[PDB]
Order: sequence, then C-alpha cells, then structure tokens
Amino acid sequence: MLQQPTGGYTTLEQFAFTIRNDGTNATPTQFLQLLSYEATENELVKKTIPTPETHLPSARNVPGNVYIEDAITQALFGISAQNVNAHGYFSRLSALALPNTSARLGLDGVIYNSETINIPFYDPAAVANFAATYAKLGNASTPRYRADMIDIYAHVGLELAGTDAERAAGVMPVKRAKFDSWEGSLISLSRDVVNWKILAFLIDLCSLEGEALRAFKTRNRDVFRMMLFIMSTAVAANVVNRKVTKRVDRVLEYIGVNSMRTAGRTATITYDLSRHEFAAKFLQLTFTRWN
Amino acid sequence: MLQQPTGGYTTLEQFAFTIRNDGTNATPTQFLQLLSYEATENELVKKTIPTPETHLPSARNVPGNVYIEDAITQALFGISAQNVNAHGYFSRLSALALPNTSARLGLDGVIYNSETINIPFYDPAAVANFAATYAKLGNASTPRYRADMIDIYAHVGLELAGTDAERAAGVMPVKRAKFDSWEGSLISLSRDVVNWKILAFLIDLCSLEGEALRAFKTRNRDVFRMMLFIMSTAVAANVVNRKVTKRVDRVLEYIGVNSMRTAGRTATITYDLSRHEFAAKFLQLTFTRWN
Amino acid sequence: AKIATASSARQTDVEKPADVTFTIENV
Amino acid sequence: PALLRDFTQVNWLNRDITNMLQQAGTKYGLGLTETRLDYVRLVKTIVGH
Amino acid sequence: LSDDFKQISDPKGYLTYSVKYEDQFTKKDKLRASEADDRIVGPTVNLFK
Amino acid sequence: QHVDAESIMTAPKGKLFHLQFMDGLLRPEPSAFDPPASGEDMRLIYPLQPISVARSMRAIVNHNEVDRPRGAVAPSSYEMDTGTLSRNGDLLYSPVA
Repeated sequence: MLQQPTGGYTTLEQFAFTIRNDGTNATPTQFLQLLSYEATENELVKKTIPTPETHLPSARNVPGNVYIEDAITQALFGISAQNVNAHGYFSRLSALALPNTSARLGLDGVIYNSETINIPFYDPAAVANFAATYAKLGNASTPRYRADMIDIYAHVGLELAGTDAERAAGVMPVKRAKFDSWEGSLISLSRDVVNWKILAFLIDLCSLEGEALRAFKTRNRDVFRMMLFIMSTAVAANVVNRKVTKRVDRVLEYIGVNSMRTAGRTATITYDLSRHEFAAKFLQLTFTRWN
Repeated sequence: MLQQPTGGYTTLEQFAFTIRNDGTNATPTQFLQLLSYEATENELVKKTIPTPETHLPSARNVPGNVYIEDAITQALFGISAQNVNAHGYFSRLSALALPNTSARLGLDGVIYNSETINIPFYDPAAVANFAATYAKLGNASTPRYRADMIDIYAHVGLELAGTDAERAAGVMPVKRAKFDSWEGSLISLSRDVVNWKILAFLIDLCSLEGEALRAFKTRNRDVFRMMLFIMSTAVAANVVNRKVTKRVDRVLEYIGVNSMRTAGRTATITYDLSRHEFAAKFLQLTFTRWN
Repeated sequence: AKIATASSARQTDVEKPADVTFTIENV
Repeated sequence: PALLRDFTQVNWLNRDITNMLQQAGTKYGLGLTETRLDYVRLVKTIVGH
Repeated sequence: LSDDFKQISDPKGYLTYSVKYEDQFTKKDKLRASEADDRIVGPTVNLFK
Repeated sequence: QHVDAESIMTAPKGKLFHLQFMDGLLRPEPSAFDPPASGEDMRLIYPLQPISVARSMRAIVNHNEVDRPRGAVAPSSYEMDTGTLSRNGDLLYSPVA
C-alpha cells in the first residue's frame, strides 16, 4: 500500500521526474531558464472557468486489466496517439471511487479486479478521492457535456511565461518563447515526459489537505510548468529557427493562443481533433482543482 | 587414512544419514514416530541363533577395482538388484583381512590393488577386522553352509516395534505397523537409503571396543532401526491403504513374519529368491555381532 | 601448379532504386 | 505463450512476458520433470512429462 | 485381459487456439535462429504471426 | 451478413440467430490528401451482455514505436505457470509469495 506520506506522494523519491537535457539529465527547475520571452503587442484576459457537470459514466467491469494511467499520459504528451477518447477504459475506472470495492489501482499504473500479493498499490482511500474527479474526463467528448478550448489557453501562458506581476494582475501581453536548441529537441523532450508516472502527481492532488497542499503547490510549481510547455507546443502555430553565430535556436510562435492546428508537423508533436476535445477537458479539471 | 576417531567412525560427520521426508530431510530418530503399532493376536518367540561356519572363500585377485561396499548396500535395500550373490566380488575382498597386503579399501567404497596418493582410505587395521567377518557372507548361498530365513525375522520385529518391556522379556505379540503417507513414500525412502555409505557403519562395528562400543550401540540405535524397517517392508505380505478424513495411510501387514514373497509388487520393493539367501546370511552376522 | 602467378580484385558495389511496397508496418 | 519469450519483433508484447517470468510468482518450463510417483514399476516405469 | 482403456502417442486436449490474421501487416525484418532454437519454440511462432 | 430492424421485431421466441459485431481495432487511417466526407454512418444495435469473453491476447502489432496500441491485451499469468503435483494426487500452483 505504502499508506501515504504526509507532505505528498511526490516527496517519496522512488519515482520522480527528470527531463533529459541531451547526454545529461536534469531537473525541471534547471531547464526553464534556457528560454527567454519576447513581449508582442497582443493581449489576453484571464477568463473565468465554468463548473464541470457531475455525471461520470456508470460502472461496468468489462475484464481488461486497463492501463488507465498509461492511457492518460499518452494523449496529452504522447507522440501521435490513436483512439485516445474511446469510451471503454474510463467507465471501468469510475468503479474506483466506490466505498468497498475489490478493485485496486496498481502502483505501476495498472488497474485490477479483486487483487494480488506480489504487487503493492495505493491505499483505497487515496484513489477514491482521485477517481471521484478524473473519471469525469471520460465523457468529455459528448455533444452536451463537452468542454471549451479556445479560452482555457488564457491560463497556459501565464504559467509558462507568467511574470509575477502578471499572475498577480489579470492581463498578460502575448509573449513569444525562444530558447537554445539541439535540433530534435522538441520531439526529444516529448518522448521523455511520457514516463513520469503522472498518476502519482494527480492521485495526491486530491488527497493533500490545507497545509500539506500549501507546501505541495509551492514546490512542484515546476513539474506542472513542464508538462504545460510541452503541451503548449503542439498548439502554437509557427516554428521559426534562428541561425546565429555558431548557435541554433527554436522559437515557439505564441504561448497563449490556440491556432487550432499544426504547430510544426515535423518540428514538434501534433494534436488531432480528438485531442483538443481531450486536453481541454483535462485542463478544465486540473486548473480548477489546482486553483 | 583418517586414522580412526575414538568413539566411532560414525561420529566424524562428513558422511551421515538423513531420510528425505519429502521436500525436507530429517534424522532417523525423527521419522520413526509417524508410525503407530497395532497388536494382533499372534505371538513370536525369540529363537537363538546358530554360529556361522568359519570358511571364507580363498584369495584370488582377479583385476576388477571391485565396488564391494556399493554391492552390499544394493542388495539389502536396492530396488530390484540383479546377480547380487555372484561369487567373484567377495573372494577378492577376503584378501583384505590379511596382515601385510598391498590392497587398501578406499574411503569412497572402492577396493584397490597396491595403492594411490590422491585418494585417502581407512587404515589397514580397521578393515582387517572388518573383512575378517563380512567376507563370510560371500558363500552364504552354498547348499551346505547356507543360512536360515524363516526364523531370524523373530528379531527384526522386536527392534522395529519392540516395546522396552518386550525386548526385556522374550516374546512379543505380532504387531501391525501403520504411519502417515505420501503415496510414493515406500519406494522413495528405499531409493534414498541406498547412499548411506553403509560401509562406514560396519567397518567400525568390528573396531570399537568395550567402552566405545557401549556408547556406539546406545546412539545409533536408530541408524540400525531404519535400514531394518525398509528391509522388513519387502518381506511382509499385504499393503492396505486407509482413506481417512483428507489423509491417506499405508499399513505394513505383519512386522515379524516372512510371508516368503511379494509384499506389494507395486507399492514397495520386492525380494527375489537370491535375496532371502543373502539378506538372511547378512542379518545372521550383524545381529550376532551386534548382540 | 607450375608457375606462381598474381591476380587482382576490386570490391563491388550493388544498388537499385528504392522499390515500392504495398504492405503497411505500424498501426 | 512465453515459449515465444524472445522471438517476436513485437517490442511491447515482449515486455510483460519477461516481467511475469521474473516476479518468482510463475515458472514456465517443458520437458522431463521431477515427480513424487517415480521408479514405481508397473511392468514399466512412471515418468512425468 | 479385459483392456478397458486404449493408449495413444500424443494427448489431444479439450481447449484449443484460433486466430484471425490481417494479410497486410508484415515486418520487413526476416529474423533467424538455430535449429534447436527453432524446434522447441517453432509452431507457436506460426500461430502468432 | 446484414439483418433488418423490421425482422428484429418479428423473430420467433426460441429461434436464435447470429449477428456479427465489427471489431476494427487495427485499421490504417487515410492519407493526408484525399476527398472529405458528408454526414456518415449511423449504427442501430448494441449488445449489453457484454460479449467480450474468450481472448488470450488481442492485436499483436506494435504501435510506433516501443508502446502498446490503445486497447490491446497480453496473455494472463495463469496460462504461463506450470505448477507441481499435490502432496498426494493432483495439480497445485506455484504458490504465491
């Protein structure tokens, strides 16, 4: 079980997160700086977010040994995922929040019926509060319940390049990111983030309380910023390379605006239409719960 | 050489004896209890034993590197031995008791002419007193010299299930052995006892003296009882299995009487006619010398 | 066999234009 | 399955097989194996395959 | 003798395997192994093409 | 074989027919340059048993590159465990732990 560590499940250290800065790994805090910010004459307003309708898909138990945690990490960051929004996997998960259910979430991220001995997991109460909230994403696709997209992205930007006087205020000028590069760097970081066990960071974002939370948000303010950037890459429209001195540089065109497609079909990772339907309803939950 | 340890060659510990009680080995003392005893209305009288004619086969030295120790252990306990009573091997052995002979009994149980360096053995004097007595078995088969059988078995029984007031007295009621079982247990224990280096237990049963003997018989009273039981199995006539609760049980029909054949052709180990001729003249020597 | 001789060789180079295949690989 | 331990180019499938044949909870193997009912002569000997 | 049961060379079994192939998914790497590396794990490879 | 929505309302009580369900898990998507579509397929019937019963594994094809395709299963750790005989007469498991 591992019970739960007080101060997070992310303070354990068995499973952490390191972006591979080429031949040598690093920490998310250490990577953010290699990037600078260019203020352009465009402005976004921080728009309020609507509440999420409470109606997570009912319990079914088809027998699949569903890799729910693996599926989640794949769509947001994964390189060209397929059938991400199919209905069967989530429905199975929602069974989890149920008081008294022989169905334990494996530590490795695989869900089971009944149990096992050889495999340690997360105590049933930690997962109960988790699936209470991320089961809802399941039906994000329905015509009626479906979430926005062209507007949640007014938040992505403040975090990635949000100046402190800017996230203190409401409006931030449209920025333009640019950082050093190794050519295959955009895909390379996206290939890397896929294995962070992003389950651990979320299954504890619903279990931590009033003080343990105040300390959690003030430390992992990076581990969040990271997956936000890699995600904001697929969305922004034009990638321009600058050849200076003996250096080479990647510019991400606009941090805060949904172009609606492409980014660079070759220079980065792309988002299908069944991705904007997903990544959107995702951010609508983590953001709200986050703040 | 190893010289000789005072208090036995069996107090050395390099070579001991452990019956394999399934997945876990044990000690002979520990195994005897799993068996209980059923007194039936039959009685045997302890009959006295005739002396053994002194006329061991003369010395020949055919060159064979004879495994005399290996052959002995095979006939008594071995599973379906063949040509056990053939003349050539023993004749070679009798050369051993001879004062001043270049012929040393290997520790491992193989007999040699002259000697070797790479192989340690038993000092010539320990073997001299040994072969003085067990060379005689060799000719047990001859029409004139041949030993009894239908009567030595009045001793086997007292030892296997001999109550202490019974081996104190003379007569013991005919018993019926029964103990827990694992199905292939009778053959399994018989396959196991074959490797005890029974040479060691005998080559010192003729070298130990007045006090060292009193201590030897009072300790190995089990290592003897063991090979006695496994031997008394082939002889008794009917093996009946009892199916109780969730348990299974083997009953050995009569501990003290030579049925003359079969035991169970399948459930145990069987004795040919050239076996009763052998095992009989064997017990006629160990018993007499034993007591 | 009779007279000792001398021979010469040169490592060859073989290539064709990249052919067309109708079978797909990954999902 | 598991007999094809390292003979499939399916890179993903090759993973779970090794993991399950590692956790000591399972042990695969074919051939002449050790048995309890052994040497028991029924005109001919009993072996376990 | 009575002879109640008859003997056979190889056992059959009650539960068997079936497959539905897709005749357009072929890998361009023709792998190879030894002959005893082939025999033991051989027909099982050609059931999971 | 295709049935009709009018025959599904007149079928005899005890006459069991078979109606096939389309899998289509592994199917290559169309190329970037091709004609679009206009308001397509409507499906009318659904099983609620559910039908997914016997499957050792499903779709043994790798998705680019080192990962499983979405919704693919592997053989269970039970058909890959040769146990030992009982303390007497029948087959037992490993056992666990």
